[PDB]
Amino acid sequence: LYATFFPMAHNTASTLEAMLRNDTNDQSFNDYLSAANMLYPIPANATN
Amino acid sequence: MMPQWSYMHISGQDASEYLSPGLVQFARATETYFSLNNKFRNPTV
Amino acid sequence: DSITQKKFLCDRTLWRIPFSSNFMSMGALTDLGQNLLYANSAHALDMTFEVDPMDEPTLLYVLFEVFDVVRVHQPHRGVIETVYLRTPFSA
Amino acid sequence: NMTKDWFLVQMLANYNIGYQGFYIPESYKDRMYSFFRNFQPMSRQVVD
Repeated sequence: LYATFFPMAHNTASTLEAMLRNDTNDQSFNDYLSAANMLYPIPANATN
Repeated sequence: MMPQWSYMHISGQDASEYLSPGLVQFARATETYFSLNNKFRNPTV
Repeated sequence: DSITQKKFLCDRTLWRIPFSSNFMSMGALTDLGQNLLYANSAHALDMTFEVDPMDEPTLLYVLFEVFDVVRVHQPHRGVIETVYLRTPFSA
Repeated sequence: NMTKDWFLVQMLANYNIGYQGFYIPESYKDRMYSFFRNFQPMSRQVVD
């Protein structure tokens, strides 16, 4: 597993950390496709 | 459904409004060399 | 003497039917998605698809578009708490 | 055969890309004499 870290100044990283540990500053994301996926069978030669 | 919507940022304010003023300040300041934009969602209603 | 045949092809895309009063994109959270009619009470849904027949088993792939979100909380060193929410169609 | 170090340095030096993921740079910034536009990795097999 590889991971690259921005060589951020330690006093700066510390400040950012403190701010980000606040629930108010919680990060949040959404899945791009954003959907419930469903598959329904269509027997051969079926039309409806 | 307002409660869950706001908390999950599906509705309500945008990051520049709900993030602490300090973070927003820091964000703008370092935007050029270290971005935080994609980490906070901004609802569109 | 000839006969004309017309058809179309539309690969690599998905047919879309937005739940918007005018079918337009005016925001992620659609206007109909905010209608009290779909908030204060539940409803059943029926869909019927008519398709060209194919001499082999196939599948109807329906994407129900919703919000699939997560809020992450890191209160202390080595701690990660997540709140997941998917609506409609909640887990 | 290019190293992780070197790839990182060239992506940063040319596009500031590297500390927050690797991805194809905007074409307006990936000009004719830029690194990515000209980077061509290759492989082949020969009898042992």
